[PDB]
Amino acid sequence: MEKKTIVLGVIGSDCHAVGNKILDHAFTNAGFNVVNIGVLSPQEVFIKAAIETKADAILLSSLYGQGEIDCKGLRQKCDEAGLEGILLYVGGNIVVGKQHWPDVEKRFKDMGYDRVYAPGTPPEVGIADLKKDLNIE
Repeated sequence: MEKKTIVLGVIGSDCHAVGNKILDHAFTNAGFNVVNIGVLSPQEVFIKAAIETKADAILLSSLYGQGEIDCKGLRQKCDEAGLEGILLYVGGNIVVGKQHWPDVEKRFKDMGYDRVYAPGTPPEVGIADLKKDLNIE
């Protein structure tokens, strides 16, 4: 028996000396096995980093980086991995707006798992959401 094993790649948030809505009730205020792995690097190196980050959740809170984010980048890895419990989520970003229309990301959303949560999403963004796609893994 164990808790979940979620991660968020690239750069998410850490309300320590930032102050956000991430540790509201859950994310890590729950007690999950959360890792916050750094920026985008080689997907073959993120594959090795997936051995460790064999996290059923990997919300790559990407601020525009890697092959169409870690969508074409790491989800292609996820595909040629096994896409077992590994749900690929996205987030972060800056100037969005066109993140509630793109039938392309939303293509890979219903086509995989690649959902996205950027500032505008609930106070427990891709948290209760990575849990959605974990409950729809």
